[PDB]
Amino acid sequence: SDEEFKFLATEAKMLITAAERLAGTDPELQEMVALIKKELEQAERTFRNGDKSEAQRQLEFVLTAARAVMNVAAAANAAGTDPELIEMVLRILKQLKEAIRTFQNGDQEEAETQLRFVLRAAIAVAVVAAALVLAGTDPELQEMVKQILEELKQAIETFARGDKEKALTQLLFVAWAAHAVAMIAAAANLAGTDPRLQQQVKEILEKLKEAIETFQKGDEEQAFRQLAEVLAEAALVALRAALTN
Amino acid sequence: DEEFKFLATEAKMLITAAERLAGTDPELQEMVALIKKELEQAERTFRNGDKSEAQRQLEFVLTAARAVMNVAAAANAAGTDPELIEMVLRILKQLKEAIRTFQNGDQEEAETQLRFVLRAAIAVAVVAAALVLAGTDPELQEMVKQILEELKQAIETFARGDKEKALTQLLFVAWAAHAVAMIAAAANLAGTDPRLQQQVKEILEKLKEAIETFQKGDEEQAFRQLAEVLAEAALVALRAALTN
Repeated sequence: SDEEFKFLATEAKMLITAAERLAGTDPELQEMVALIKKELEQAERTFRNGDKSEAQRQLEFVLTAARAVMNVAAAANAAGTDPELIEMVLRILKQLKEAIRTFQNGDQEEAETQLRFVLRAAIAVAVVAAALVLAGTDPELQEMVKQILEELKQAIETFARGDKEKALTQLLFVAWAAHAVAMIAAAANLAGTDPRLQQQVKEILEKLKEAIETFQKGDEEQAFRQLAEVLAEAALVALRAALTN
Repeated sequence: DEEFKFLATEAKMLITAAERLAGTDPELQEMVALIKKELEQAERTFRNGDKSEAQRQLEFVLTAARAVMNVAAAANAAGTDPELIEMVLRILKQLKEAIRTFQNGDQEEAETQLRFVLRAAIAVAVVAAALVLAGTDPELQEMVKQILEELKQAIETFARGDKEKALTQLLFVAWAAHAVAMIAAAANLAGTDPRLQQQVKEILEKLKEAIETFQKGDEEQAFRQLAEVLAEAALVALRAALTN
């Protein structure tokens, strides 16, 4: 599709420009962005003279990577000097560069699989990092982000051991749970002195603690249902607090 | 299959959160229940039929669930604003046609329709969020409702068959409404801080220029300026949040 290709490359170039600005002076980040910008050029040349279908796959792959380096650049900014998050970023960066190298050397299905995981991990570390920021000085919210980060550490080691689906599922849990923490920390600031809104936020927070613990206990169907509900309720209460003033 | 179980797990969460965000709205609940139905059939076909058809059917359901989650979010954030309500119902309508196209059989046309609907669903939710973060700011509310007009232009361009021009326009809508949201959140976090306020003002002026350039038809340059603005809005929203 010649007009669809132009559209996907437009998005890829936006993500790449933004990632490069977000990456600032970080060498690993700048290197990944530069590597991916070069890969977009290779998809465009392939489009300009070669096989449109090969360019399309090349380009769809560049798009996933650019999404991932965008998320990793955001995490690295938000994380500042937190050593655990910096260790995570560096690991995701390592995996993404290996994804690209594997893709360049022609085994595209195995690198596309790797890239899927990298993107989820990059989304996970970005919302964890943003949740740390929003939790501010609140120890209960910090303690929860600390657990959720540890679950993220486990997912990467789990993937390296070959249980891809379990690790991916664990990234999915990590992304939603740290997103709820962000929402809940936002809600408790948007509620102020209002005692109804504070109580409503506390109850939801208790539902997150329950869902995190169910997941750690291994009943995943129930824990995922609780998390999805928490997210909707945290959203609804954050919206309601925003509107009372 | 390992991928299929993880895909149904993601679709389930999106469907579960969309039900709660639907509340008692019947049009949104109709949409949720309808996508939940297709998820079950997908899982019934993986259970008692061909697994290859179930996974193409599940990947469609999963995009539908992301879309319906976005629109239900947007419907909540719209409150009683008549432009946004109207946009939401228009995307709900388009989403229903897409599902109905897939349920009949033209799966490739369902998928290209659904790809578009998911973008409009994303764009209308960020407009909605940005309108809330805009609060009582008249400058920001103008821009947001400006961006929503761009959004309405896209849906009709697409309904006329110029599919890729319209996709480019939603893309612009989403990054621009997103940038407004970031600038608004950063202004709220900065309080009265002299420098942070000046820095937010600078970014707003570059966002208006990007919008202006896009309206002139210089897409390549507007996309560059917008991608730049979004990174700069984000860095400044972080330094502000790291203050208060």
